[PDB]
Amino acid sequence: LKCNKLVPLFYKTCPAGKNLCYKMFMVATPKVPVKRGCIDVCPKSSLLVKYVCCNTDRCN
Repeated sequence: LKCNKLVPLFYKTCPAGKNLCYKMFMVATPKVPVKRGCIDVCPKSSLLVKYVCCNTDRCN
């Protein structure tokens, strides 16, 4: 299981069971996140925190 890499060129890998590709950014910047890797359970978004996570191969 691997997920998109912060850069739209390569991708990161995820341990067995982790098929959620997470992308962490500040709600203020929707399409300009700072990190994108693998997650198995997405955290909780708040006033200034947004973790996007999808359960597929390379989906963040």
